[PDB]
Amino acid sequence: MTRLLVLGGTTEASRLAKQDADQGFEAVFSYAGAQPLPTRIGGFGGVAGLVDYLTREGVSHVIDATHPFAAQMSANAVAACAQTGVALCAFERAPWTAQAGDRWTHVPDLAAAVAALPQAPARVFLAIGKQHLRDFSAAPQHHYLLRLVDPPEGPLPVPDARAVIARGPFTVQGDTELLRSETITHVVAKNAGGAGAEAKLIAARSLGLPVILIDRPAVPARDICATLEGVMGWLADHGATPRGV
Repeated sequence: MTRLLVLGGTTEASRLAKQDADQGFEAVFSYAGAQPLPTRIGGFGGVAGLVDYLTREGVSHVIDATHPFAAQMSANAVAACAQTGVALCAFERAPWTAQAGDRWTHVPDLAAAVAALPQAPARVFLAIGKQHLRDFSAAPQHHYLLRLVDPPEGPLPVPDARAVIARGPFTVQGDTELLRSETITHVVAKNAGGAGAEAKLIAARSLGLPVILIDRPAVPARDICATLEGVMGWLADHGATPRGV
């Protein structure tokens, strides 16, 4: 009978994990690099790799609730599950939709984001965390602003840079103050994030400022579950059951 693997790295996953435990499913949870489920922390050694693991563990269903800018995992699951005949929903929160007063532009990747900043010097919230910040040195004439969950640990990759320290979950109040005091002119964001990720967008709207929005990476087709309720429905439809059935 049933045995689920949940690929995590998101709060949607964390929330899915509490359900599965609570309802008494047999499920393992998978970080790369606590949860209320047994937890596996490595990677799998590419595709198959995963196939080997899906086989030896006797996994019936996989839920890819990984981050949405973490595509190589998500696609590896697709292959491994396709080649293995193991079911697979993907629990992704639906990407953000613009609305009156937003002033958004869209770009494929980080590279395109850097290319879309203006010539004239600007003051630019890089709400990317995190990594590949290095890439914006390509436009050095801007005053950038960063939010890192850590201390810098070494200097700042970009010339005119001010960091700050990101506790979370962020809040419209906070993010608006932050942007206003820092006289931010543009925001750069990925189209992803749980928690109070959307606060910065709202604050940008409050102050009438543009966002450059990095669209999610391309990933092969797979059943998509946009909520928890759906995921659990999907699980029922595909014959999954808690302990005891």
